[PDB]
Amino acid sequence: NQKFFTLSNGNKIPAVAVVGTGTKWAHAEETDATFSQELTDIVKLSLDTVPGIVHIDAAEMYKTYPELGAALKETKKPREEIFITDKFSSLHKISEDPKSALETALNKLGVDYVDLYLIHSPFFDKDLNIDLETAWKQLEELYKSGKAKNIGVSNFTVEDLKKVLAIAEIKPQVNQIEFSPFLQNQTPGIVEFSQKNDILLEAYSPLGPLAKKPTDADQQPFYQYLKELSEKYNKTEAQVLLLWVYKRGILPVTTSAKIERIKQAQDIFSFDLTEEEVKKITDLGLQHEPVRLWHVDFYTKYNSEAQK
Repeated sequence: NQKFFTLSNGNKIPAVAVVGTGTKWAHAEETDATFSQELTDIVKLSLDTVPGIVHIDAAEMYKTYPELGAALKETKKPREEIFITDKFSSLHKISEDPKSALETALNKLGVDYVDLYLIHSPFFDKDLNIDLETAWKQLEELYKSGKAKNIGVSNFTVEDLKKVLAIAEIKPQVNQIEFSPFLQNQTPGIVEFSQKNDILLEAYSPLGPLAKKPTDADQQPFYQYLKELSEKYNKTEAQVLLLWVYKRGILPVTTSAKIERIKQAQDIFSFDLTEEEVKKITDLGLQHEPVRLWHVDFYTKYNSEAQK
């Protein structure tokens, strides 16, 4: 049975996002230009077949609205069984401001609102004629007008959150960060700070440790224990890790090309980790050095604090 997080505003969000539109298969030189049928297909198949409320992770920056649009139009999934996260591209300017970006997203997506709208990065493009304060106020209006049912940020440091909390009429509900066993603090003290201020974390690329397991794999305690738990529960290693993210009070955001893994992702609440299994994953993960796949140029300097 599906599990949800309760945001600070009372709204429910599916506790795993199993469908992402960040990753494309397009057979061309300029992949930025080419529609990916194989992406609309995997998304539409997800929507059609994945049980319960299906949480999609989109962003302006992915430039895959048409693909997601095509699948949304063609799906027999009704709109209220889809949870659509979308992200204003603040790092690489595509639209002037959040309101223009969301307007353009709704047009292309064929929907009237998104269920969550995030400011994608605190490092505002120098070409944007808006700063974070103004950016947030726009999201506050989109929220009020119901075009964004929930609002938050992504890749924000404690500092970035304070700037926003300092001017916030509507408290940001979500901070989407890179989080996994091998990067347990994207930026110094973010997890503890976010959870103490009732800001829900999502974890992007939580499956990093399983991206390409090391050569000396089942010598490494992290990988031995993870394997151990996969057999105990008769689940995939991925499912264990996704569930661990959840058990940490964080909403894991994952994607696959393979409908099996997506369905497995949705089905992580077919099982449960004990307190000590979670602590041990946490612990054995923390012995690993930081593995950061995202906002690398900005946050590499924070690596010394990521695996505390």
